[PDB]
Amino acid sequence: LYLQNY
Repeated sequence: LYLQNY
Protein backbone atom coordinates (compact mmCIF):
# COMPACT_ATOMS: atom_id res chain seq x y z
CA LEU A 1 0.00 0.00 0.00
CA TYR A 2 1.52 3.21 -1.30
CA LEU A 3 0.09 6.71 -1.61
CA GLN A 4 1.97 9.65 -3.16
CA ASN A 5 0.43 13.10 -3.38
CA TYR A 6 2.09 15.88 -5.35
